[PDB]
Amino acid sequence: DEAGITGTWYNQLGSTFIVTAGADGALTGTYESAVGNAESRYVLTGRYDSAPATDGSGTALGWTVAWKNNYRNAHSATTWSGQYVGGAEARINTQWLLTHGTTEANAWKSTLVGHDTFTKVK
Amino acid sequence: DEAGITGTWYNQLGSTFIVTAGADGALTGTYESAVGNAESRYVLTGRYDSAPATDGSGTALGWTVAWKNNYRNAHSATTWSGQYVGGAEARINTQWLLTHGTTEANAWKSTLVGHDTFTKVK
Amino acid sequence: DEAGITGTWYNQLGSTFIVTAGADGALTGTYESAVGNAESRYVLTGRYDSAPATDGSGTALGWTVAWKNNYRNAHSATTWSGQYVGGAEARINTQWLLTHGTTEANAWKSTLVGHDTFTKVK
Amino acid sequence: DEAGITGTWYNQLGSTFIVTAGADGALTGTYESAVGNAESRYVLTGRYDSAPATDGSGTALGWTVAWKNNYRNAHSATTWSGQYVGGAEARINTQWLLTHGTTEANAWKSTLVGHDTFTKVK
Ligand SMILES: [Cl-]
Ligand SMILES: [Cl-]
Ligand SMILES: [Cl-]
Ligand SMILES: [Cl-]
Ligand SMILES: [Cl-]
Ligand SMILES: [Cl-]
Ligand SMILES: [Cl-]
Ligand SMILES: [Cl-]
Ligand SMILES: [Cl-]
Ligand SMILES: [Cl-]
Ligand SMILES: [Cl-]
Ligand SMILES: [Cl-]
Ligand SMILES: [Cl-]
Ligand SMILES: [Cl-]
Ligand SMILES: [Cl-]
Ligand SMILES: [Cl-]
Ligand SMILES: [Rh+]
Ligand SMILES: [Rh+]
Ligand SMILES: [Rh+]
Ligand SMILES: [Rh+]
Repeated sequence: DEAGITGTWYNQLGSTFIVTAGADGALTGTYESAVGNAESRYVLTGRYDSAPATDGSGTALGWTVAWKNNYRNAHSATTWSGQYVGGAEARINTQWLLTHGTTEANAWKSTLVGHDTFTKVK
Repeated sequence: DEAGITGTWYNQLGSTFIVTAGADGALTGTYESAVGNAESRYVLTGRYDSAPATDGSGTALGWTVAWKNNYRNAHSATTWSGQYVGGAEARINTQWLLTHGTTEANAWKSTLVGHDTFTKVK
Repeated sequence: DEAGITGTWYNQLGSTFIVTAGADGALTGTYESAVGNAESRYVLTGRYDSAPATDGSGTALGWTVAWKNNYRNAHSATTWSGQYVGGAEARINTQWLLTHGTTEANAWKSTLVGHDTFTKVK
Repeated sequence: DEAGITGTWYNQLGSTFIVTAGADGALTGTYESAVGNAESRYVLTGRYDSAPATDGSGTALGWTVAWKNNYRNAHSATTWSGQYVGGAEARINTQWLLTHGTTEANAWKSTLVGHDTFTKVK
């Protein structure tokens, strides 16, 4: 799945996800969000199962983006957890956690949860 | 917070989290889970806000572990999203998503959610 | 939105969600899951904002199902949290938490997280 | 566990959770949050497994609060999903989803995720 994961992905929000999969299980690339306190590209890093089950199952993976680059700092970090599914319509189905740096008093409202679906098209 | 994040962390389950923070916002190290289908150390990678807010707020961060090493493969990947809080009792408060590689029929039950608290002690 | 919420809903899994909305904000009805350790109808209860914002926003709501009826007991309970969106294609977009009764040793893996979208059609 | 669940609970934020458990699996009561856009008591409803496993496991449960009462309307709703654990130090361990009514453009940032622990004391 190293070949299938590597490339440019887009989600339902119009965000752009460019990633290279290493043979070891490494994930490296850049993320560009279409929404939120974000501008241009952001460094991402993550991991994936380099030897997934051969019974029609998807490939587990995850990656992190800290929302600080040369243009902005949203003092937050998102992690995507999900699986890559190959085939004619390859997808990456994820759920995500967005944690914002806060004081201890505001910790209870520091984390957003959501889900993205990434496709190779559009 | 580069100095404060770098080092060995332990959670409420007795898991061991060893990480090096780069000046750029990079996170690299190894994870050892005390529970689940896991044995010995696993490669982790992640990101953190290298220039957090200076108003008593915590530092946002996240990291990924794919549960495959030389000993086992749980065909799953966990991402931790949360914040680092410094001070006399430094903590890393996280919430996590554990996605298991599954078929499309079993996708609905592929992801576990939970929370860990990491301390420098014990 | 009392009229719009009341009725039969279906999700992406083919589950059936029948609910009555009270003028007070009450939600009552039955749930039938197409997947998992579940059979026939299950009692649901929940709440919704009976006076939502009039600026094109959705109506916040939530409901609980304990997976015990006269046929089975999965020793688990799901809560859906999300919003109702009206219009020609009325939807209920949710995220859910499925907690399974476990021992303290297995608490870390007791909770599933996911998302459902409910429509009036199909 | 009907007797054990029924009563007044408090969480780590100092919120107050008063609930009556029905023999059928029903949960009814009021919630008072110590934080957020909330004031005084709010109606809650939920479900619990009335016949849990007798192997030292906890009792699965869930409840919903829509944050509208006679004093305020935060146009949001929280659902708690978790388990009740009996014994000398009875607890209710939960994870929660807080959905805010939003426009379709802001849907991605509509839901907060967190966790509360409820005890009978303090
Ligand atoms: Cl925006
Ligand atoms: Cl802008
Ligand atoms: Cl295998
Ligand atoms: Cl940087
Ligand atoms: Cl185990
Ligand atoms: Cl073992
Ligand atoms: Cl700042
Ligand atoms: Cl490897
Ligand atoms: Cl099934
Ligand atoms: Cl069956
Ligand atoms: Cl309003
Ligand atoms: Cl019953
Ligand atoms: Cl507040
Ligand atoms: Cl106030
Ligand atoms: Cl049983
Ligand atoms: Cl009301
Ligand atoms: Rh969706
Ligand atoms: Rh906890
Ligand atoms: Rh989806
Ligand atoms: Rh906690």
